[PDB]
Amino acid sequence: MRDLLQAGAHFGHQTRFWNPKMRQYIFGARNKIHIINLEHTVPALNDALNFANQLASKKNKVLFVGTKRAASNIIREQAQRAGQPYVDHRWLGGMLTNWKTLRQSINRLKDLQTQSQDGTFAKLTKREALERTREMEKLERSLGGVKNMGGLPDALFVIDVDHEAIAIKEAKNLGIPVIGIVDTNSNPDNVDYVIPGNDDAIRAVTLYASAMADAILAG
Amino acid sequence: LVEKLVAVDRVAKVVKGGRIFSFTALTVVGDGNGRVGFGRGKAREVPAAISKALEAARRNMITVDLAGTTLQHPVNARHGASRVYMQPASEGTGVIAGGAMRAVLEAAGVHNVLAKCYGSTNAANVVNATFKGLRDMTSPEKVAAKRGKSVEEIQ
Amino acid sequence: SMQDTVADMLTRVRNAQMAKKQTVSMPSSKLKVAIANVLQQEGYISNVEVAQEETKSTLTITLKYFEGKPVIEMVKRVSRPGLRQYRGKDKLPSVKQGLGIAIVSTSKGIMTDRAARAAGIGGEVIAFVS
RNA sequence: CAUCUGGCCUAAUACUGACGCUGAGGUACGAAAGCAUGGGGAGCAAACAGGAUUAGAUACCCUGGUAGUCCAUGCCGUAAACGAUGUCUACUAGCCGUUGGGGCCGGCUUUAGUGGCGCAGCUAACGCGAUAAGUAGACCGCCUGGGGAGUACGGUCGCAAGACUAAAACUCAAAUGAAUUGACGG
RNA sequence: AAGCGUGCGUAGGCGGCUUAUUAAGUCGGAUGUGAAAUCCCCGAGCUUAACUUGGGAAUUGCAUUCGAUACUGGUGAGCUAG
Ligand SMILES: [Mg+2]
Ligand SMILES: [Mg+2]
Ligand SMILES: [Mg+2]
Ligand SMILES: [Mg+2]
Ligand SMILES: [Mg+2]
Ligand SMILES: [Mg+2]
Ligand SMILES: [Mg+2]
Ligand SMILES: [Mg+2]
Ligand SMILES: [Mg+2]
Ligand SMILES: [Mg+2]
Ligand SMILES: [Mg+2]
Ligand SMILES: [Mg+2]
Ligand SMILES: [Mg+2]
Ligand SMILES: [Mg+2]
Ligand SMILES: [Mg+2]
Ligand SMILES: [Mg+2]
Ligand SMILES: [Mg+2]
Ligand SMILES: [Mg+2]
Ligand SMILES: [Mg+2]
Ligand SMILES: [Mg+2]
Ligand SMILES: [Mg+2]
Repeated sequence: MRDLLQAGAHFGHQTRFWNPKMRQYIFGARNKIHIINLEHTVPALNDALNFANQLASKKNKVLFVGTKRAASNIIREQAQRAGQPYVDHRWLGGMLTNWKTLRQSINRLKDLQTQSQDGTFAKLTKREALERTREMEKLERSLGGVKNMGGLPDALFVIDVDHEAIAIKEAKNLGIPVIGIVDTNSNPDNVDYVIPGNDDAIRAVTLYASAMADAILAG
Repeated sequence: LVEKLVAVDRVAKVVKGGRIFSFTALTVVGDGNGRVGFGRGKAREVPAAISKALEAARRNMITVDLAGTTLQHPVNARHGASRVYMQPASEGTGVIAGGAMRAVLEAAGVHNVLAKCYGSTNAANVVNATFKGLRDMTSPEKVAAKRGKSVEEIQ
Repeated sequence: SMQDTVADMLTRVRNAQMAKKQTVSMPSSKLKVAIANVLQQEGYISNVEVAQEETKSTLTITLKYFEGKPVIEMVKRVSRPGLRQYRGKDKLPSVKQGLGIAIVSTSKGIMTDRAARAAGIGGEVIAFVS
């Protein structure tokens, strides 16, 4: 609970953009800045973090969502350092709902990333080869961390309840579970395992991500 | 899961050189024991639109607790400008109801009911209203559950 | 001017239950308190507390929720000052076939409809709660 | 600028003790135009005259121009008199402005107004959203397909112009609201 | 389709809180009345059926009388949030 008050999760956002529905977990406004309740963060982070290991026991994976440009380069690492899927470029409308749609893109991408570096693709033009490389690279831009999935996930783990709405809505549509770090300027409306915290900091985001990957590591 | 096609209409859209025609269909599915759902489909032909509607109806299904094969209490419901009233009857009567209502009652497993539509009799809005009325009707168990009593202490 | 003070209590309660408030506080009176006690016995609210300041008294109700819904679903005034009701004893109204209560004022106090059919009486119909 | 005069806000302290809300009939006020008697009359300008434009032009445009617009004393009683939203009361997330005060340490909070967003709820949709079209209570007014017709006849009022009250025979199967896709716009 | 152009006010309608009393509204019981036929229910004659007919139920309205007082009204006495 001191490591909770240690990573930078003490401060939230400014006292004009606060979603009024998040006042049960607000402390005060110091220098016009609201602060989350550590009693409501550290005693709820662990209640949520039990579920990650309690799920990986049966070995059903969980998707990880972060793209806010201040936690994408940490979600790239701390999510494939635990053997799970990832998405960190953009939410790409209708992936968990039109999965039978993006499946063909994922198949073509696996075929273009599996037969271009191990199948000895020769007897072709250099310009066409570079074009196909750039094409599969842009296809990997937003499908690479979700390549070896083939199924729909069992739970999502978000980093901004606000910036990832097209994901939380799709989760609620498909009936999956969702856990996110809702801040003060974010509604706690449908994320079913809600954890408060300062989603905008590199340190707090990375510490929560490390705790998640460790929770999933005890598998 | 028995299927009941309620409405099929032909709708048109103007383009630069004439009209583009198409079809909508509105269908109901259910088993006969407390689960029903409804859906809508659109397509350039009638069987394709029916298929689309049935597939959209096999989701959006609900469950409804009912006293044998009639309602637990009288229900008022509405959607848009349509109002529906429903009353539990006693065994030996059928579904005294009109058109769009029956398919929602017959497909959920209701056999004795007195039903009447006021307001607009748009089939889609009537089906929506009846669905909403069955979805929010309660039984003698949830009432005693939420009130901290038992089923005997209440009636 | 405010002329029905019992409809005002029912409205304060109805509005609080859909704003998800924890408690609701109104001015108090003997009839308001009696009705709130009938609500408490039936299990629709949790606690009723009156408190006098020096001359005026204030009444605080504590509400109930269940599965994220409010426990009072419907509460309705029946006998307003512009039209009083006065049912007999064969005509006492049953609310939702008996899954809800009807508050009645009789010469033996305030009670529910099923509690007055037993006694064989029945006067003014205050409200329906379901 | 002076004189006469009505309401509102705001702070304490005192006083009376339900003295209240709404209101059929009834009364008061009520833009502009118009009327009556007596004045005044710069600019503007119905009517009117002439010049153009036009197939024609009793119009738009140009040059003039009288009622009228102004004052005193009365009448009329109507307007898209509109927030197209009766008056009164209570309750229900928040954020950003502005006017008149009170309190507190440039900022916070409160009170009465006046604006922009917006959750829930409401709505056919558009939208409304503490200045509700939300949740309720009290009383009043009004509606019941389009036309005929806000007219005829009767009555009241008015100097008149007219206002108010207010039908029928006959005729039709539509008239209407909000949004949608095209097409079209001097 | 439908808020009078706006106020003010007469008859009327409706009206804060506490208490004592009254018992008009309200509620309950008892008694008389509510013609017969008709409607409805058992079941009896018509070969069946219409039809006729025995008995009930109903006519929940009216009046008289004895009680109950939570609410509304009346009366007296208090209060201060309008
Ligand atoms: Mg003055
Ligand atoms: Mg005194
Ligand atoms: Mg008045
Ligand atoms: Mg009048
Ligand atoms: Mg001119
Ligand atoms: Mg007018
Ligand atoms: Mg009007
Ligand atoms: Mg303001
Ligand atoms: Mg101010
Ligand atoms: Mg707005
Ligand atoms: Mg309103
Ligand atoms: Mg409306
Ligand atoms: Mg006339
Ligand atoms: Mg158009
Ligand atoms: Mg209109
Ligand atoms: Mg008006
Ligand atoms: Mg009076
Ligand atoms: Mg009175
Ligand atoms: Mg009496
Ligand atoms: Mg008789
Ligand atoms: Mg007194």
